[PDB]
Amino acid sequence: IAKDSDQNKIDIYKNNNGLFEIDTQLSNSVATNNGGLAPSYTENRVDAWGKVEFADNSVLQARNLVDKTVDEIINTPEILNSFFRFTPAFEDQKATLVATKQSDTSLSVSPRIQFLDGNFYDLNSTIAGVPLNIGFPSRVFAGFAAL
Amino acid sequence: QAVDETLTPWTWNNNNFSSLKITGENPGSFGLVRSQNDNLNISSVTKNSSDDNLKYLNAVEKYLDGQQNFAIRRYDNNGRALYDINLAKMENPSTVQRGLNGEPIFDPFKGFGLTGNAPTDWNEIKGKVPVEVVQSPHSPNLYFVLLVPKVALEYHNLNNQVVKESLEVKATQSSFNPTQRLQKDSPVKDSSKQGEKLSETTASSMSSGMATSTRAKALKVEVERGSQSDSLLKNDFAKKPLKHKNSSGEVKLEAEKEFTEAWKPLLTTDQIAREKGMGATVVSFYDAPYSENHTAFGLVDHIDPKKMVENYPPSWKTPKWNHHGIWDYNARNLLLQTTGFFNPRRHPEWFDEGQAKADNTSPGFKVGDTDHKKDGFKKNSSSPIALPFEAYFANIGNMVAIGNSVFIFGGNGHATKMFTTNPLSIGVFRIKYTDNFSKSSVTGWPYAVLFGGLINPQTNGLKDLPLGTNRWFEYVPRMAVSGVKWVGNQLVLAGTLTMGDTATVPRLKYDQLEKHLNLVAQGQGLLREDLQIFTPYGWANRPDIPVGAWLQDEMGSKFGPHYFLNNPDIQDNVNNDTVEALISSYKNTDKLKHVYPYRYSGLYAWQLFNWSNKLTNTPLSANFVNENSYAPNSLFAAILNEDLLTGLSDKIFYGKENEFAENEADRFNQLLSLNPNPNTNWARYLNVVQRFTTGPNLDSSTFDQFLDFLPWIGNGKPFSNSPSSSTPLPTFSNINVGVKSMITQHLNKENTRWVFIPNFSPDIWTGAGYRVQSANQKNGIPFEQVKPSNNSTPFDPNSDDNKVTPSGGSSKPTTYPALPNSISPTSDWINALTFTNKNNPQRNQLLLRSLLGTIPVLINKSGDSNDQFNKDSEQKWDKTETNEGNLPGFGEVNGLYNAALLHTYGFFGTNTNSTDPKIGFKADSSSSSSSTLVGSGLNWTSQDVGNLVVINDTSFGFQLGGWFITFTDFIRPRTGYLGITLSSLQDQTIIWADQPWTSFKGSYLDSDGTPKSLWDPTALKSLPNSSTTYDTNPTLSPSFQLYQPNKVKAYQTTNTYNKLIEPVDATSAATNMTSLLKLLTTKNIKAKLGKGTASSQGNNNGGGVSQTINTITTTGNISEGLKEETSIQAETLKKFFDSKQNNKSEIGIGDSTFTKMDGKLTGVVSTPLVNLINGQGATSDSDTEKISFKPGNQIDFNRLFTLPVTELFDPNTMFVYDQYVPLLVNLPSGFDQASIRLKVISYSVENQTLGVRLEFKDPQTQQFIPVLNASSTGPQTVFQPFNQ
Repeated sequence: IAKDSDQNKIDIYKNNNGLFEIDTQLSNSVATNNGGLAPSYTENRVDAWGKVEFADNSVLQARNLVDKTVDEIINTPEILNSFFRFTPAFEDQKATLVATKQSDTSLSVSPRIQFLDGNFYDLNSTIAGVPLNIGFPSRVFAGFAAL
Repeated sequence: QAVDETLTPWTWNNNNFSSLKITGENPGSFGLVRSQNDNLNISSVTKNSSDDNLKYLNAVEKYLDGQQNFAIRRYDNNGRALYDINLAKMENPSTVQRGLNGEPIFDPFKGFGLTGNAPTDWNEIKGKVPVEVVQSPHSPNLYFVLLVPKVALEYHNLNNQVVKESLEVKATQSSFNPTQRLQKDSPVKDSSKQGEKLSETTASSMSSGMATSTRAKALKVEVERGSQSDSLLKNDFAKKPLKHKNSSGEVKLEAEKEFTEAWKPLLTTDQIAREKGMGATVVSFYDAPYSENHTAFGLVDHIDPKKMVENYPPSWKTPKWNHHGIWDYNARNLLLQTTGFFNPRRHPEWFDEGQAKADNTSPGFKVGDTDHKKDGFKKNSSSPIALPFEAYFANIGNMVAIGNSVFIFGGNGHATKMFTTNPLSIGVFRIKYTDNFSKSSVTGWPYAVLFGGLINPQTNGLKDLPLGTNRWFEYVPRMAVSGVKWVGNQLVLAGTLTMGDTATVPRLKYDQLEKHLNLVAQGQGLLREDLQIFTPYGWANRPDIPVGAWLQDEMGSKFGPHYFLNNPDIQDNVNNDTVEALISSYKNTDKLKHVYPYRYSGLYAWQLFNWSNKLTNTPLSANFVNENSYAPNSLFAAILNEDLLTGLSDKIFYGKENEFAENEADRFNQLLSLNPNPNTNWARYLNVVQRFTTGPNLDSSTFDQFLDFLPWIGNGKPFSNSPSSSTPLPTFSNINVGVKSMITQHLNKENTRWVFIPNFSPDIWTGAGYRVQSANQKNGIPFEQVKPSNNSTPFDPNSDDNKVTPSGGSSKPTTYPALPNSISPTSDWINALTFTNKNNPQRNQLLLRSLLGTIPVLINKSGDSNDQFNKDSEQKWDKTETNEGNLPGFGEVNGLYNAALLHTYGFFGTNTNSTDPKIGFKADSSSSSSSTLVGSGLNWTSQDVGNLVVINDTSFGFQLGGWFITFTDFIRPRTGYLGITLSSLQDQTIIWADQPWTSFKGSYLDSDGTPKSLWDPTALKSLPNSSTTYDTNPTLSPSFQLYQPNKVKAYQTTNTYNKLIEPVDATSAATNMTSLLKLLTTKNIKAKLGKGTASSQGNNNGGGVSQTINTITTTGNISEGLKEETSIQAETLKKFFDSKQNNKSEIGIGDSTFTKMDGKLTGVVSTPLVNLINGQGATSDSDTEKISFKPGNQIDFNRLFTLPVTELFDPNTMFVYDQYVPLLVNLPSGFDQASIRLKVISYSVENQTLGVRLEFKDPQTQQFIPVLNASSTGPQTVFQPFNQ
């Protein structure tokens, strides 16, 4: 945290087992916070959060996922991951999905993301109790059977 | 595309690479191959008088593109070839196509996606030969390969009037005289410029003191900036009352009147950068052994010389100059030596104009004007350090990959090394990859800015080696590099290294150049030798005295305190009362400095310690650096900081903190350390080394005791002389040499009981050539050794120049009553660091050059008619107090003993030959005598270093000429272990060859757990011509030197060594010594030792393989020779060695084992299961013959593929479930079903297709392997429900 013109500036550093080097790319993304407590997500620009491109409902039909139950799909650490393509903003950075059921045929899924600090940030994320309210995109997938 | 059998596997001399062991997902070998054809007439390419090297080199490359072919074929894990990769001839090559995330598009059975077009620069890359290969540590199927012009191999076969030596033999029609190439006449006082001499201090400050002295007062040195633009107001360092001799015109270094046919590089650093066909190149590429698209290219990068030269420190723009400047420049130029720190007179290999700039003029600074205040300002420069063609390919080879980057640590130099020219690896290159290997960047840096963080705590071996530096990188480390590898978790570098110059640190008295020809020739670039040569009597009292003080006593009749002859017997006692009179009065300022009335002198270790670049506890701690070594003179290995090497920037930025002083007033208050200007990054690079090693984990005299224990490779006898009163004595150590002396009467008699030895009785062996009154007075010597200037009587003790008046007027003499017993070059003195001649640099130099077997010997007499020297009735080993013991004491190699070295070589007596060769040295007392050095008869040199091989998680070693050396304990040290093990070569037909390293064909770790090496007695080469029509008295060869005459007065018949032996004019001596001058050519040494022809007998051919001695946890344990409790550590180590001279193998010392093979040896190819010599000896995979995939007609598809393929394997690891292995693989009866399984490599659920590879437990290794014979398409297969 540094000041150059009486206005606070953010300058993040890439730590390499004790040695730090300037990493500009990531510094600009974090700087884009719009006055919020956390950097805003961009669905068209490579942010700190990375880029998430949700897979079409077509895939459901393609892989014959219809047969799988809502519950069934829910109870899958790895299958849930198969509904989107992710491009992490930095090495070791990961993104996953948490699924929420809103109907017997449609369920809402929220994206969980890995951050520089090693913490997972999502809709329910709250540091020091204040709602970050980042505003990650939300998608719904429907077409599940009943058995 | 498919394999061609006409290309045969080979080892390149510069890196000794032959193959890479591939590991991980698909193991095997890559290995170098070349066309087998002879009759390669390169001399058919005409060189005219009217053209330059570049269009000649393009004609040679174009010609060699017709005459030869080269490739890097792949082999399987059983040694069987897969595809050819002749890069000049492969059809329709392509770069690899990428996804939007930068990943290469891939599917194992299809292979990589190809863009359908070649890489960049393809028209100039395709002629280059591939010479090294490495694998990515983190990314699968990704590799890097290094390519070079064909002349980077064939340079040794190009014609000799363009590929010149740095020296010339000539016709020798006037008879040979090695002084004819040497500027030799001494400087003199200027008859019109005496008045500017440094002033005597007319009044001296009291400082509230009381003592007083009659001796002449201190000399002032005043320096201040003044008000004028380009003049100081005073500059007393610039004073110059001496001038050169006018012997047929003025004598000074002047290249255009001396180098009438000057040596220059093949191409300049700018030419190699712009001419894209002549630079080295690294490419990334992808490989998959069983795909349709099996190989395709990534990215291409040129190893651009400007990316090295624009990363050199600012001082390397002015290598003619140094941070002391004007006074040092004048003292050097008066003594006819080199100026700066890395000038082309010594080191032309890094300069675009070679010997044509080998002079002291135009140093990048204003010098030589008529006013002393006008010299010492910055100006333009025209001779910077560069990277020309010869040095460039020595800076190429030894690759390693770390993270998203790949490095090049440089070779041993056998791309471009000649007999008199020493190209070496001066740094490291890096290629770094970006945007997920979609883009790249290339860079490099010199070792000087990397190694500058070295300190005495970072080694378990000797301390104080000449590896130190400061804020100016004037210490220039370079290596012949053995390699870089992972030793378990630690990254390691190895090879041989250049120290700073240890030899030319002592400096002559101004008039005496005419009688010390070897020390000036070693300072002139004429004697390209780094061994320390003993010359004490002609040295000045101090190297660093400003030249305006040198004229203060021309008669010597006052023994002028500020400038006089170096001898230690005649200097001050400055006691409790004395310092306040003679020296502590001369306080000084920000514009005043002084030269003090103290008398000062010492032997070789005093001179070396005072002005060599030794390591200390602190880094950046060497404000004096005399010069840099001609060739590698140290062993080296180190632990390299791999994450810091990954994190350092591509561009290095310097600033005013690394510039030399712009004017001499800013030079007067010159800060040895300063803050980097915080935009700069040069100081980050110093921390790339964690630890280093240089030889055994031994200290003090113990290291000289180890030097005597190893066998000399010329005959297999130890240097110790103890395995057989008139018996001979050892050359390196002092134990049992001379007599046991009680040191209880040493010092000024000041304090010598329990001081120096772990025992009640202070006995020390006094060494060869010692001084005593009588055998009854063997303890100390009283002061009686006074020296006149003429016949001018004693040094006059109790005179007013040898007295002071203390507080209360109680005057006393300022001189020694008693002195040490020895001054000889063999001297070891625990109690006298200024009379000892052994030193830690020399201990490591002797270690290396006694391993290479090429320490020289000093001669008066050859084996010729009436010239002879004898074993019997002419040498007396028991009487080393007199001339009958034949100790030279002048011109001798430092630390050792010449008569013992001559005996261990067998130059006299039947030790090395069936009859006495009668060559040697005799100390006559009837007349003046003449001497010169000659080689040992062997031809190995310190650049002869082979592959770094890693034996296990902590042990590694390498080939070094006639030795294999192992650094067994460096990563995890222990007490009582010496840390090094050694195996000698045995074959005399290799050892006595004239260029012997050309017979080594590479070294490797073998499957029985031993490192091994290849040898070929048919691969040796003769000299460039048969001497055509005349006897070449000088014959340039890899163990030749221009050793000069040393001439001396008669030795005294008794009390022989009580004073140093007095030198005389040697400038005319060469006509008196012709039998010795013929023995400067090492072929005549071989002829007189009986080794020069087929007279060696034994094997007619007999090439094959060599192997190091067997080893266990006990090997190299010497815990009974370490520590003390009854004597001194070297003496108990000598006792521990003398019961073991017949049983050296438990010490880790001995001969290698060897086995013969028929035909040629050309190189190994290596893979994790096996090593194949010449690629022959491949196998049917005999452990796995019964293992195979089921064919498509034996599978009932709906039994497998009714279920989707999504659940036939574990998604967390992609192995197929155990029960389905025998459903897809045929196996023998009673087989262990847990020993094998299938890995999925690609699939698609919408096609129900599953692609697999099999993995099995190797019977030999604790790791899994593929089963290569498992199908007609190898270890990979596909299964699908009738829909292929």
